[PDB]
Amino acid sequence: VHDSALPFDALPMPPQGREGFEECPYLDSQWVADTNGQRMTGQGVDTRFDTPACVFWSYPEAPQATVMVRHMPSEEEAIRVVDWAAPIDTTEPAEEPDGWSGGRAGHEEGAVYAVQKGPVAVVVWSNQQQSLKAELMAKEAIARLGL
Repeated sequence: VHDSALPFDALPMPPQGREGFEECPYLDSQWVADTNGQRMTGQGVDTRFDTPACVFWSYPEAPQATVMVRHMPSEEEAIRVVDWAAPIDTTEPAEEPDGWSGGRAGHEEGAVYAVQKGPVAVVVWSNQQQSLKAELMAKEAIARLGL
């Protein structure tokens, strides 16, 4: 079983939240602050997922960025994750890095970038309006994890 058999719509929940210290194994904290654009208050990891989910906080209650890696039982289920995070009628295609597919959107409420490749899904949410920020983070996580 992968990712503790969590359902398609599971969200990261690092157990100590914003007062956590534990760094993301695949994204440098400084790089994320510079890319996303807000100073870091704290960060945590959610090891329910085979690849831990990483959450990054600045001063707001809601995180500045959330990065989630999903290993689903099938490609169908990885697509369900991607379509949930980035709905077909509200987002534009995301096709990077090569071999990945899904959607992306940047609005006043934040941004998302969600792609799958086979049964693996990678979703990044940002509190920023620029979907490019979420895209850079997704690409970087994918590169660092060798996915």
